[PDB]
Amino acid sequence: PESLLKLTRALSRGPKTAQRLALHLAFHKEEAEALAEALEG
Amino acid sequence: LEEGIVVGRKPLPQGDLLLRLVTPRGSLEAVVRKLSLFHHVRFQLYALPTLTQAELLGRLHGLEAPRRFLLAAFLAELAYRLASPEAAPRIYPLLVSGLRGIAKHEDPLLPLVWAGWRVAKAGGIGPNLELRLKRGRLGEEGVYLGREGVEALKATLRLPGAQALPHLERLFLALKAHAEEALGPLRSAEAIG
Amino acid sequence: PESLLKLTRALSRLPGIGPKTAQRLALHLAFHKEEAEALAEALEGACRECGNLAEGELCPICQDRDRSLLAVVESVADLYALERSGEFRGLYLEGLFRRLEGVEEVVLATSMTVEGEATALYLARVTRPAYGLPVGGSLEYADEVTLGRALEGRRPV
Amino acid sequence: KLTRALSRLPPKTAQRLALHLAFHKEEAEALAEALEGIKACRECGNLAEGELCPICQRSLLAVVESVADLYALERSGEFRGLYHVLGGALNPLEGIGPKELNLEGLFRRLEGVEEVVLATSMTVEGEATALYLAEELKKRGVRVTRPAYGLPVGGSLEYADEVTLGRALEGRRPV
Amino acid sequence: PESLLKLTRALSRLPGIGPKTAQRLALHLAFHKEEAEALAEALEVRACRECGNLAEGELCPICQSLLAVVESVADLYALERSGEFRGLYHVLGGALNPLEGIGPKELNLEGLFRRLEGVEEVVLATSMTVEGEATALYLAEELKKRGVRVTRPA
Amino acid sequence: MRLLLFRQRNFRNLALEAYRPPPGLSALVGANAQGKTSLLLGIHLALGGEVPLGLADLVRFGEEEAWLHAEVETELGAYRLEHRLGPGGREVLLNGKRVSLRTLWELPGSVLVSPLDLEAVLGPKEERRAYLDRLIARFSRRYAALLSAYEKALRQRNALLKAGGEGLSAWDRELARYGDEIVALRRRFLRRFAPILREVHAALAAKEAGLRLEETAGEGVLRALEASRAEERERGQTLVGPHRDDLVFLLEGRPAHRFASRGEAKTLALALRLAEHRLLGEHHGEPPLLLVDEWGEELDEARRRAVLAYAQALPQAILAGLEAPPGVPVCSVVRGVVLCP
Amino acid sequence: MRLLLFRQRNFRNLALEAYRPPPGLSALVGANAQGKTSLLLGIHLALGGEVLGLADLVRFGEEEAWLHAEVETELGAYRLEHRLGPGGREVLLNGKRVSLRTLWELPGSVLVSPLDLEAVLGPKEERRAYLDRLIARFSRRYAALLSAYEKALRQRNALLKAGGEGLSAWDRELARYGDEIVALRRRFLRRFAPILREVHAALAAKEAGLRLEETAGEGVLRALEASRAEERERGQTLVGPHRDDLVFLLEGRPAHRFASRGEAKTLALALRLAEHRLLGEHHGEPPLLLVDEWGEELDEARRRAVLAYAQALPQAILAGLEAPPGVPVCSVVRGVVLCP
DNA sequence: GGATCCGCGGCAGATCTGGCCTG
DNA sequence: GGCCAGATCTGCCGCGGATCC
Ligand SMILES: Nc1ncnc2c1ncn2[C@@H]1O[C@H](COP(=O)(O)OP(=O)(O)NP(=O)(O)O)[C@@H](O)[C@H]1O
Ligand SMILES: Nc1ncnc2c1ncn2[C@@H]1O[C@H](COP(=O)(O)OP(=O)(O)NP(=O)(O)O)[C@@H](O)[C@H]1O
Ligand SMILES: [Mg+2]
Ligand SMILES: [Mg+2]
Ligand SMILES: [Zn+2]
Ligand SMILES: [Zn+2]
Ligand SMILES: [Zn+2]
Repeated sequence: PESLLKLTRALSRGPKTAQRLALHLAFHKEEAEALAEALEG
Repeated sequence: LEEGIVVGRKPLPQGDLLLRLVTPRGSLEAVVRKLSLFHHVRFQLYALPTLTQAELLGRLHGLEAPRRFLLAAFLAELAYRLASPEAAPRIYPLLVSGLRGIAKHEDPLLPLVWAGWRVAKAGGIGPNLELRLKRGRLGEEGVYLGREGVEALKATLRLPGAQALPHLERLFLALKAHAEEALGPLRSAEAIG
Repeated sequence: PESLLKLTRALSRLPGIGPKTAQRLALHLAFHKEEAEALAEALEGACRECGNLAEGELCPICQDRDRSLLAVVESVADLYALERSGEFRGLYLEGLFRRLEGVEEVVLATSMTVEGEATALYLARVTRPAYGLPVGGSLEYADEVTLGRALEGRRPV
Repeated sequence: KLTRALSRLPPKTAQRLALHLAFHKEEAEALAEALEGIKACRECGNLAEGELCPICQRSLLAVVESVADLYALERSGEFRGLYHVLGGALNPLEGIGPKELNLEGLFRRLEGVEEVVLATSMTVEGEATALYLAEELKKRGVRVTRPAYGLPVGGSLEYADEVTLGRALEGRRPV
Repeated sequence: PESLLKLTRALSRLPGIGPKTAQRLALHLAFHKEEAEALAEALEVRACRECGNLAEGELCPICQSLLAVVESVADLYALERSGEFRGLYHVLGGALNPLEGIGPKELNLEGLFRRLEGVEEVVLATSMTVEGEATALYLAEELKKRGVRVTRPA
Repeated sequence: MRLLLFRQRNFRNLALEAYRPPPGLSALVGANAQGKTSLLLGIHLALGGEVPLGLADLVRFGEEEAWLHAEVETELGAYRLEHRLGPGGREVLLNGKRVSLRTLWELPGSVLVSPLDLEAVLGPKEERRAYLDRLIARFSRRYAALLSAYEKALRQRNALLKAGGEGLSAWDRELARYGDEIVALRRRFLRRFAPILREVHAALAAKEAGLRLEETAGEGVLRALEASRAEERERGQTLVGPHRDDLVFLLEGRPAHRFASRGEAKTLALALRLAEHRLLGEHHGEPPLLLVDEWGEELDEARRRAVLAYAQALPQAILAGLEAPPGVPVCSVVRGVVLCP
Repeated sequence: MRLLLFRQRNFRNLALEAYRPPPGLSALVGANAQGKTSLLLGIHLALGGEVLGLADLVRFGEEEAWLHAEVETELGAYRLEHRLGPGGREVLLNGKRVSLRTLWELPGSVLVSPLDLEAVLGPKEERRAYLDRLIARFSRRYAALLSAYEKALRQRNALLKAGGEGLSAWDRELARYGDEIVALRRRFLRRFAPILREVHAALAAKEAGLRLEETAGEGVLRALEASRAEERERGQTLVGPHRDDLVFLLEGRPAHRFASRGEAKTLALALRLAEHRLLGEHHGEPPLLLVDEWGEELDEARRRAVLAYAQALPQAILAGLEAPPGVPVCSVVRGVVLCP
């Protein structure tokens, strides 16, 4: 999935943790929104 | 990152594996620490180059037949021995098409020889067809190809494969002789009896 | 500097990163706003009938599929892996008993973890994949229990 | 000669040990003595004092690619049959075929009623050998059995290959 | 067999080995019979005439105007491999610790004292343990008694 | 700093599901052999502390594995800690992945008060010196490295002296390289530490408290070593260094291990622990969690009232005993279950 | 046996003139730092007990201390006096100077202090020393045997460590002493245990017992012979009575790893009471019992049981922060003792 | 009053549990 | 797998207090 790979790649800026976190954020919309807000913040 | 086929598996005594692959850009040899045979794979090489990542793109399930496996190994070895970098962009699609044909068609020998003749033509080893072909040249010596065999060979060498199939629906012996004359003996030639 | 506190808490909450790792990441991202903005601009770039997560009420499995085959999956990562596999045309525990209606064979796609073992024992047509040896590699790079089970699971052909 | 021999062993430790051996003649002589002391059973193929192993001095038989595999199997403890040790596997690329294996030695030990475990490698070549031996056995009137394909113990689904999973599915068993 | 037992004993006795590793290598050599005699023949260079180091030939590459002192050949090769500098190289018998009875006599300090001629600088490349520091202090005191400017790595 | 939830499985004789302490002063009440000490020990071990008991004796009789789980939130953010006690050994999972025990050393943590401190105050010289070393070692690792190096050098020199002769000045300089640093660090720490202890103890009793550290080598290790050659030759051992210092606690200018009663010694131990808590809280910015066991057993009414007054101003604390303090939330322990009315 | 009267002068912070305890159970009540422990310690010393440095028992800025006690036993009353200072103790019995070994024969008293817990929760050495002194309090041969065994072992170890020589007589002496020490220890422990079990059963509900581990249970000579290689390798004797272990058991489990504070305190009190009962049955009349800080770390039931058990003794004195109900009480304020 | 002995605080050296890094 | 850090356990030496002649 494109957004998944984009997330794993941004997190890579190991791959297994990058993947685990991308999956978690995909499965936790609220937490991912809060993280995007804090990053904008 | 590169995309290619698996045509060589040499086990290494230290538990590693020697891999031989060909891409549309040319053949190569690679090694792996500690991907099955005849699989179209996309792989990333690091540098003999050491493979790092591999992605499977398809499996040919029907190759497990003994005779079919032997013919596929023959075709792959001939392709690798003819796998020049300049001809690689031509041979690679021909390789894939021949493998698909030998996987799907009821008689593997038909698409096998169909792909092999075209690979020989495109690899700079095109025989001179101008009834028995000797060292790639017709004459009274060599394997008796016959008028029908000569006509089918000319049609395959000149017409595209779509209408070349009906013509070919013994040339294997002539192709093997020509390849042996051009490049020398074949390791896999012992299997067929 | 009070703004960074919420960011540190947010990165701390996710598993696999400690509070000091989160603080280090925040500090590294504080003076590297180039890739912080790149990540922010790159960020943008489950149905009851299945249990599959997808945009829209109906998943792509619901959206050419059969209801005859239903497989229970432990995690959605395995669901994505099997979607990349594509060997079942069918649709994709405690609630299994009251989902038995409309199901004529039960497919068990759960992993072989001890939790899956206990769940299977509790739940005891139903089918389960076999225990055998993998493909490729070397016989000397295996484990004893797998050897024994393959010897006793030896099939006739 | 030393560097290559040390590297053949399955870098810095190899070198330190070679240096120590150079500085410890007695250990090197003891090792040469043990090596000469060390310098396959006619039927089983395992180790043996002299000619026949203590076991030799049988309805089940296990075909195996190498002696290491035989020993692994015996360590497993779930096999008390006999073995026939081949010289390898078929390989056209290495000129290996019916004229290179011990087929005729195999046929001197086989009987009509028997089961031959097909413990070949899990490759295209090992599978081709398995099918070939099975066909040769069905021609010669003997049962053919094949170990179960499937998932290994402790294996995760995410990291399993698509072929292993497909075989697991196709070979699924009732419970 | 008993030969396998004694081979495993010999392998375990030598440093830097595991008993499981020893057993697995014994089984591997039971599997490979040509590698046995190959290792046996590869098993069978002496002390340098001047320096006394192991030499591939007649002189060690050190001999063939900066001097360094090292505990053992291992750190010698480790330092030379990086190749920051080239100079005369010297090796000691070992460290200097009285717990197991190694004094100055048990070391090769006497040999080092023969060839101070033509020396303008000496650097003491010594390990970071306390025994190394004590050895460095003793060497610095002795050379200062003789008189040579000395340095140590950071 | 604030604790939110604690769960366990097969730990000592405990048998419960969850426990949610309120923010602020708390209490526990129970008879003999109920599990207050077990609960406090479990909390202390879960939050990353060190338990004096052996690892193999922290599980039930018959079982072979234990589980601990805590949920703590700080000024930064919430996180979860989890311990898997078993035959193999301890393992820590911070937020779901394996983590070395040294990583938790940077976390706030908690402090535990027990009669072991009272035993240490009235102990011999070596116990007091060890207590001082362990107390200082929690604020720097350089101190531990210096201590290890000094111990190795001392062993080497003693072994050299015991038999035969060899170069001796080298080991003298080697040991003097570390002795001075150790002495300077101890002096600085004591200078920074004494007034806090004095002002803390001034709010729990009426008398005066202080500290004293006498040094065998004040001017320098080399000068003291060269001035006692004959004694070293006769005895055969080193007689000067930081490994022979003496620490004494003073009540009204007199030693506390000869002229002190039980109540005064207990008050001194509590004051020392509270001063350490305050200093650690200042160091890390967020004060840790305070756990007191047997808060008011051997004290009279006035001292108990003074103790309760001080603990009311702390962020969060938990007291345990056989009686309920007046005016504070109370929970009861009966055979391992904690029920809060 | 009754302690009729007790006087002192310049002893710790005590500032009283006389103290006359009544027969039967009594009590003492005071706050922190008042002088209950000092009074109990003085009473213990006056009757010829054991204790703090001998130079630390004198009041601040003084040099002479005086203690005087008057006891009227069954046969007849007699007096005692003690003088403490720089020279040392001067014990005189009824006007005639005499040594402490003479007072060793008299019954004396038993003191229970918070220092008895370390005999239960302490290391192996402390437990072994406690057992040694407890056995020595009843017999005189034990001390001589222990001293002789210690000297013989020291000589043998010194000879063995420095090279080699002929080791024939030292082994014989060591065996000859160990064979008697072990037998005496077994004989004493065969009788001590039931009294302790009964007393603990009276005090609490669980069960208590003792376990002794012997390295050489059949003979010192054979044990020495069967370990010669490792004895020569290590350089120390590895067998003998000086390596036994004593363990206190609560419900069949070691007490120093599982017991709590209350259980340990109850076990220590039971041990002291068993010793008191054995001494009473041996000498002829029970000694006076002194219990200090009796009821802090115990619940209601344990305190009631302790008080009920102590109610039946010929004489006892209890001290603590809270007055027991239903017994005569005396208060202590700043070193002075006043009674109703 | 001088002198031998007995008992205990204090210290160095050897063992042993549990955590760590390298691979 | 293999090496080290740090707490617990055992025996030897010098010092204080009771006893003797
Ligand atoms: N590993 C264990 N398994 C089971 N029970 C145990 C274990 N360890 C101790 N116990 C029991 O737990 C009780 C002691 O619990 P503990 O937490 O010490 O009590 P406490 O409330 O502090 N009591 P106290 O301090 O004496 O007033 C006793 O009954 C022990 O027998
Ligand atoms: N040698 C001494 N000279 C003068 N005063 C002393 C001496 N020794 C102790 N004290 C005083 O006596 C106090 C100890 O009295 P102590 O007899 O222990 O009290 P207590 O009633 O038992 N107290 P507690 O046990 O704490 O409840 C010390 O704190 C000093 O004030
Ligand atoms: Mg408790
Ligand atoms: Mg008191
Ligand atoms: Zn759906
Ligand atoms: Zn055999
Ligand atoms: Zn040289």
